[PDB]
Amino acid sequence: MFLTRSEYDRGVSTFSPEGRLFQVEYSLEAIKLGSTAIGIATKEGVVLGVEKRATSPLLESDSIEKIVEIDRHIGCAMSGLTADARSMIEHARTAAVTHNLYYDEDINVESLTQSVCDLALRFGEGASGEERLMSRPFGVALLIAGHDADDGYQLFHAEPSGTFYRYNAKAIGSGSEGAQAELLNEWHSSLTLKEAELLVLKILKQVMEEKLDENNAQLSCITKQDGFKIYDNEKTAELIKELKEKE
Amino acid sequence: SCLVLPLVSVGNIPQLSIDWLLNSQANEWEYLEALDSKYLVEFVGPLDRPEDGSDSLYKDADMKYSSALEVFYNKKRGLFAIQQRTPLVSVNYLNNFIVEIILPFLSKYNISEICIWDSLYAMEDENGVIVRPQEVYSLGEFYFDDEAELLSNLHESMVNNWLHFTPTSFQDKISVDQPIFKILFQILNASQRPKALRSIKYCSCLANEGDNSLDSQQFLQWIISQKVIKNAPPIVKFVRPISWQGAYGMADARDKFVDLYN
Amino acid sequence: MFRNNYDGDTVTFSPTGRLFQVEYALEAIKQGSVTVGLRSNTHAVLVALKRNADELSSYQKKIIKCDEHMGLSLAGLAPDARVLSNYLRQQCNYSSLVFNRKLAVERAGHLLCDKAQKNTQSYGGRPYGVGLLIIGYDKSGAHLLEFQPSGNVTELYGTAIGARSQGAKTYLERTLDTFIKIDGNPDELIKAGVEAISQSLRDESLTVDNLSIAIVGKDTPFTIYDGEAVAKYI
Amino acid sequence: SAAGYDRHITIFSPEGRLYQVEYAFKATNQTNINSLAVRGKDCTVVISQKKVPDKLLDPTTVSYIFCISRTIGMVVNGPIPDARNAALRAKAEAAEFRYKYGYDMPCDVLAKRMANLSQIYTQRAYMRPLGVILTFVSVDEELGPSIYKTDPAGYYVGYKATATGPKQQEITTNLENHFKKSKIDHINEESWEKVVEFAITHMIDALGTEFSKNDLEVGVATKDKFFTLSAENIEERLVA
Amino acid sequence: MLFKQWNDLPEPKHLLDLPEISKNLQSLEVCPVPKVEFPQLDVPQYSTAVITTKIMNPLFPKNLLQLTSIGEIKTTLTVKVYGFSFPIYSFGKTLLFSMEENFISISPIFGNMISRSIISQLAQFSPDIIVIGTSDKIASMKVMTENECTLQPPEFITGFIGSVLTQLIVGPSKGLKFKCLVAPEGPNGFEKLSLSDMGSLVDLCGQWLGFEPSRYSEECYRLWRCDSAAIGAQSGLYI
Amino acid sequence: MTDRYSFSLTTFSPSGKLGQIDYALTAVKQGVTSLGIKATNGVVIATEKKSSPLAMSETLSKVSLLTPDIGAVYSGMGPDYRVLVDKSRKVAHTSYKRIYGEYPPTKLLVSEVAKIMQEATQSGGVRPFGVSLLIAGHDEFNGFSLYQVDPSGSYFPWKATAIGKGSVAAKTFLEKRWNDELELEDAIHIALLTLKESVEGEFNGDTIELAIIGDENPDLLGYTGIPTDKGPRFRKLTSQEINDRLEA
Amino acid sequence: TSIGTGYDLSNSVFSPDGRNFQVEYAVKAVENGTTSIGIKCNDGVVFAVEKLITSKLLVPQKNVKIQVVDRHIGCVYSGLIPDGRHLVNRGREEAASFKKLYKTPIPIPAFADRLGQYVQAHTLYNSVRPFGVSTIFGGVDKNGAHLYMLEPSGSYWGYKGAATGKGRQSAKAELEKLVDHHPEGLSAREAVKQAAKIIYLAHEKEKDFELEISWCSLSETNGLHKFVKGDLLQEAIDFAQK
Amino acid sequence: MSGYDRALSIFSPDGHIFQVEYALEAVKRGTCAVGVKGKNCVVLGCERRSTLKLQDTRITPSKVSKIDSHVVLSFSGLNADSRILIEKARVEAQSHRLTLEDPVTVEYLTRYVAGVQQRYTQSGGVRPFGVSTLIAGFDPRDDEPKLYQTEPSGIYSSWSAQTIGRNSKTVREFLEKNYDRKEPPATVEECVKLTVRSLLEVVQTGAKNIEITVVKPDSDIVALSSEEINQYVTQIEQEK
Repeated sequence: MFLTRSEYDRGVSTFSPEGRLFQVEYSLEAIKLGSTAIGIATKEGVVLGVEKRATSPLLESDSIEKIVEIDRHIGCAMSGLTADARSMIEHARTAAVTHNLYYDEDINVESLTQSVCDLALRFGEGASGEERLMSRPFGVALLIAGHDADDGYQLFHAEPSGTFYRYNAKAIGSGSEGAQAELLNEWHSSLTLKEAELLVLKILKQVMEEKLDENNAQLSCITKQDGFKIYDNEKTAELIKELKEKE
Repeated sequence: SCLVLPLVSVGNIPQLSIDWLLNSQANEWEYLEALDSKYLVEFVGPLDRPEDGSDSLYKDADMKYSSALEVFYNKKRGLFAIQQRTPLVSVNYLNNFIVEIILPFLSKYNISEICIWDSLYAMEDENGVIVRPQEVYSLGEFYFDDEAELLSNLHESMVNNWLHFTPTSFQDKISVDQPIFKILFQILNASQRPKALRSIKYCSCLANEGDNSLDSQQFLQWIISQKVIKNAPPIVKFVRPISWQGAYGMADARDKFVDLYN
Repeated sequence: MFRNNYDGDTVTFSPTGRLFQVEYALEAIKQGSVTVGLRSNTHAVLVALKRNADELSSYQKKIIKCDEHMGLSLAGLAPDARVLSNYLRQQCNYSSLVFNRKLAVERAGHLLCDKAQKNTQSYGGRPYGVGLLIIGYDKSGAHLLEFQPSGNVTELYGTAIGARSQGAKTYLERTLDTFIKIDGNPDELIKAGVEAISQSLRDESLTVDNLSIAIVGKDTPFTIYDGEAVAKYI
Repeated sequence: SAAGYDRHITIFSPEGRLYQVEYAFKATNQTNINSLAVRGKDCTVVISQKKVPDKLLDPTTVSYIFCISRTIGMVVNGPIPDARNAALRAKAEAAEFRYKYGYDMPCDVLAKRMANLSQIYTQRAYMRPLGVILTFVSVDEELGPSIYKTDPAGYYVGYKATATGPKQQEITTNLENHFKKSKIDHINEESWEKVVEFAITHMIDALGTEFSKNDLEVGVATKDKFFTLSAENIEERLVA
Repeated sequence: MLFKQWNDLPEPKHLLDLPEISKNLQSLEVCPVPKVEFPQLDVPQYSTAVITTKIMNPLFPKNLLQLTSIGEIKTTLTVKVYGFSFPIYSFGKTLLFSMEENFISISPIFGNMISRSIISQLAQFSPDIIVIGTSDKIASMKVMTENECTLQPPEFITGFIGSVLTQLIVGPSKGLKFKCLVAPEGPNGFEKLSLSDMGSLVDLCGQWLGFEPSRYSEECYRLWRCDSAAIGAQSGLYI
Repeated sequence: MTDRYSFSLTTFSPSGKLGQIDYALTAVKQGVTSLGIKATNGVVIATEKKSSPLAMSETLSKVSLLTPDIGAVYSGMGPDYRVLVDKSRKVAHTSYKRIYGEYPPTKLLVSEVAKIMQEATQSGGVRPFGVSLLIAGHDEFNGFSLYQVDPSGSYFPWKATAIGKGSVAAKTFLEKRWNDELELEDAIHIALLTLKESVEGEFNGDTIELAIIGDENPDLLGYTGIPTDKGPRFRKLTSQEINDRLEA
Repeated sequence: TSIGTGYDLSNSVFSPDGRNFQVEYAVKAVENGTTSIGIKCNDGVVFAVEKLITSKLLVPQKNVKIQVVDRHIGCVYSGLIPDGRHLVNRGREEAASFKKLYKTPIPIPAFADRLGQYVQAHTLYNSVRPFGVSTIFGGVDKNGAHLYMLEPSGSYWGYKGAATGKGRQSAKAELEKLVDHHPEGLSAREAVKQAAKIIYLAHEKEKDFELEISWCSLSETNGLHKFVKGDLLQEAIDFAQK
Repeated sequence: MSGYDRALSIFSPDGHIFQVEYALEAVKRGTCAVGVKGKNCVVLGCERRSTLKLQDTRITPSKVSKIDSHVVLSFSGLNADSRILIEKARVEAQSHRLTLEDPVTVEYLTRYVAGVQQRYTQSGGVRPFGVSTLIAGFDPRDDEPKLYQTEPSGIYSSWSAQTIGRNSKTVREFLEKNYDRKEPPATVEECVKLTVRSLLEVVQTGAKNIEITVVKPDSDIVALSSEEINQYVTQIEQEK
């Protein structure tokens, strides 16, 4: 009966006595160190929204890219380490383009998400039995918003553990707790695209330390007709003014 | 009257040795007091018992919990023993722990001898204090009455020669980085050190990390055989406490995994 | 305390002769939800309780089809379940392509055991941490197997794995003579499985969102029921 | 104690020693068995003590003497798994020498080859030395009767006669005394049976104990073949 | 892998990699001890006090209990400066002392001093005391009192909960009644719990605090799965 | 991919010393003494064949011919020396004989051996060699030469030197007994005298190993008919010759 | 000391006394396994295993604790189940390769040597661990009946009677008594009865177990490995009880 | 620390990789570098350690290196690693020009350098580059100035004005107080003056320890001489 140090949480291939892998937990903590991203799925499209957190005013605000296009019908928002996200985005774009080349059709949103999760599995044995490729798990989480003919509009949450979930509304990053608590109460199946955008802006304003404006926040949407588009500053400013007038 | 103080060192060998000492001679030992655990990592747990079925050292009926730092007393031999569950929160507070805890206890109980148990890891011997690697144990003795010249003085680095080690010990000098050097400096430089304290003995071993139960038993056997403590009687039975049955987890967890062992 | 010095990896024995990393991998199974499998002389059934992250999320898929005549359910680590399911699909595909054969269930169990044993004796990797229940129908009839990631496989009439599976297992063992003779009546066997998995519920009720069923049989290909398809079984 | 990374791998200690090599040397005496090798005029004799205290063992399967090639025999001091490993390696080496150079491998060359492999083990961090001592005997077509010995350190050397084991000092002293009396480096006998009897008597005198037919193993190398005697042959040799 | 690195030998585990108070390790002086200021709150107005850590935040829903902040316990350390703030909450006639632990940046000495101050202040009126915590040495959920210990050797409790129990049991103001609830990995401030243990905690906390099981269970269940500290990778790693 | 590399077994200490090289030097200092003396018309290399009494001295030789004009001796660990000698004999042919049709000069072969020894210190798989080598030779354009090579791979030329357990006293004796007009026979006598103070037990031709680099030996060529074919210059003295020189 | 501190945290390391403690710990793991025995009769081998009674849900005919490496080789093991399965698979592969190459069933000593070399190869590097199983195997070849026991160190020997597992001491005592009382030899059926008796004695604390007996005899099974049928198994159980 | 800082592949319990932070600490010890882009140019300024009396100055390498006729690069941190990075960047620029007939853009080269730095953090047997880089230029057939910053972890960002290295916090604060994005310096002279004044906040000696390089569209790269920098310093001091 003595207190001694335990070192089961250092190796990614080491089990805890209860069967946990604590390096994955610490990667999730690294994700929580990132900025906030929110996705809301409706029947008229899916809305993504991120907070632009700038350490210095000299940083170009139009340079932070937390929202990227994987394909015309698939967009993504990232939270965590940027280089890991860059690698994952490259892989996802390659998968979509190659599927189009070989099958002459758009890839399903769930199929792309599964491919990304299979890539994330590479810190261990691969999904098809490939050898280990990474020394550590990724430290970034993804929100993948897409539209396909088979399943309509979809929103997926992808984690470094290699598991993805389908969500009606999701939040990741530093303010993910309060944002998700608000999403649990403010989401319903009959939301319109405009209402979803306003709700995303409101929840971002709630969990942001700085005052919400067009410079420190970014919005994007995906619809069946227009595809994936990131709103310019003027449209977001108009939406913020409308939300302020409503509240 | 001698007080046995273990140090949190490599392998937890001194602490385990204490578990060997109290449990093997449980008839002569009783729980005495709980010292202040201000500078330790605080500890709460049940009352340990010997495996052989002897009565618990905690004679108080209503007592139900044990603390980090506890002092046991042997009336027949008049020996105090310190049992410590957790290390110090930081090394910087070591100077406090000897001064604000150990020295007041020595003054209060008029203890005339302090024996400190310690272990050393050979791979960390940066100052080369190990001169005879073929020897496992080291013993050092210090007397205030004999060393009257050195006690009264004004006060050449990375080493200390105050202790007197036997020629068969593995070391002749101690390193300044070792905790024992700081403990000795605090004891000798103390203004309110008890006048009854006359002998400081230091028993150290060399070992490695792992299951050090047998190593601790052999260390205790060597300490007893050398008669470092005058009133310490030889141990023949060597009973373990029941807590050691949970060293590898649950006692009967091997039969749980029927898919692995058959 | 002494266990803490000998649980670093899978190539280290304890002084008492224990391999702790494999034990931890086995313990990882109870972190998953309960799944039940049973069979008769003509059909084999899997029943799974699915879990969701929250009310806004979907439920995890616990039943995966390997081939028209064989499937499995999982309990434990998701990546290991994904890897093993893909491996079994590859082996069935190889059998069909090269020999025009339907892969036997016993052969699949042997292959899984061989693959799992390797990770428990070499340095660099970790043991798998998911338990599997495999059902199938082949030339020897209906088969149910339990796979433990230490590299063990057992053949049973019925079993349950996952958290709180002991109640379902006890119910299955008590009523073995009942479902052992439900031949030609798939509905009765599925109902028995549903009752068995209900025996393991704690402050929860089966819904059309958290219940998953799978059946294979003599003339019935491996079929998975989710949603309204299980509504009549609740 | 090695007291450092030398507790696992073969690197230099501050004193300039390799502790893993010395520990393999210590492991060579685990079986508590002594072996003796002597040279005749045209034969070489090896005798190994056999200890089978367990009644459940089959004695016929207990042996530390191996046939490496047609003319080369080997005796091993140490644990039997490493002994069998070394035996298979030596067989492969002898066959490969014959294939590559067109004539049978000499005993000393094989000993040098095994010593070079042991040197690899002593120098490489991720390879451990084998805890065995090897003694190759033959009747070489150029050098006559030959005994060579190799150790875990990679050291090999030839001997007029040799002894290996916990009681090797007494046997070596007795051999030295006999050779000083005879003033020759070999045994002056014409039949290998007489050499076998002399070696048995020397072992009995050195160890101070009597041996039966089941307590010893005997191997004899002539210019034609190396062969191991059976229980009946040893029993016949004892009667003299 | 063909091999394991030759220099990859484990270090001795008898020492805990706790943060250092002063950058000078060879000094022979006396290290300063942090001081705790308890704000002055009407202690007799409250009949019950619950002491726990931030990992048990989902057990106390804000809306249902109407949590209100009273004041802040101050902690200061000066070494030749570290400052910490300890919020105090109140719901109904119950006080709540929830401490945040961080083995990376916060030394246990702050927790020891805070526990001593809290116990000394609360001993002036002898109210009901409830302690909620976790331990990585126990195999199942434990309920303990001042006159009963369900722990079996070698199980034990350490950390802030250990400090609080030590002050309650062998402190100068000992003998006070308390109910302690301990749940069965991870370092201080980064611990994880299983779903079954979380549900058991919810049920026992509701029983001890006197609330309707249904609404309290729903609120706590919702709070646990909203990316709480102890629910890190449960959903995404196990099925 | 943690198995694609192994960390260095030889690293710098804070004082600026490579510990493994120093420990290999310590192992060299614990070995049997070996010396070399350079004269005007030859070089002498000597060592003590310290050994079991039942071991045949002629089977194991610490002096090795590298080329017909270059020989070597060592102090330290025997197996490392044997491996290095095999490698040096092979390298003399791979790099020089099959390219220029000639055997290499002494300095270049010494450089090759030194490079091989140096590569053992920039490694994560092997520890450095534990031997020190004395290499004596003759070549057409440089005359007679004697070199010492250390475990670190450093090498230096010497007029006379000694390595091993009794290196300091032997060096003192050689310093007090060396001149630039010495002859080969005088060098042999001085080598015997120096080895006399180092050997503790029997000091005869069965416990001493001597080799010389002197004049060509037509009798050791093995064939006759080509006047321009020079015989070997390396020659190992027999036990009888050593006994005769000791008696005189 | 049974615990070598500082020399037991990596495979293929020598202690100052020349011991390999990881192999010894694998032996400790073996010693906690189920009791298994083997008896060599006049012209064959008999294997006996004690089994714990499991749930009724297990299929009775698909749970066999005695493995058949080849038509003439029987095998049992004590220790880790996956290690035993791996070793049995390797043995089957070796036997098949030998039979394909040389058109004859592999002799028992050659099979034993191949298994021993394979096991010994796992005590050479730190990237693997020794097998945690001890294996008792045997059979009949042109030279007669052979029984061998193989240990985690790779050491194997031929035996007149072998035992492994928790109840190894009592089983070994009974085997020694059986050898002493039958200097002339023993027959296959008498060996089956004695194996049943020895398993029953070694089991005796949860008095609930089953017994599996297999045999290979030239006179009885024509030099083939076969499980003991209902009548002979019942007779052996009755003899063991009485 | 606390045992989580001995490898690149270890996450801290709070989700940090400490070796990356330590590489940033190594970067912090290098000389300060500043990048400021105006309306039609980019200016890179560098602090130079005072040259020793006996040190040759004609062939000493400059702190600003030309990756291509339109892209330049400055660095802060370990000087020796910067050479490897610069060589790789130049090779990549030529390779892209050969493969696609088009010269690289500034963002593409920044991404390539960041990719190399990221790759050198993906193995336990390699050491990351302890260098932070500032990459400036103009895209081909374009007139929009581009300035990017790259870090040892492989992260890159785009800045209107940025500082790296020793005492970069003071220079960053000065730039934040004295730079307006909506009204950048409309001329080269204003941008150079702002850069020099920013560097003078931390440079001790003055003009002789300041290097200024100016990049304009259409592949116009100019390295200002010591006389021009001295004139700028004297004008700034007079206006002060």
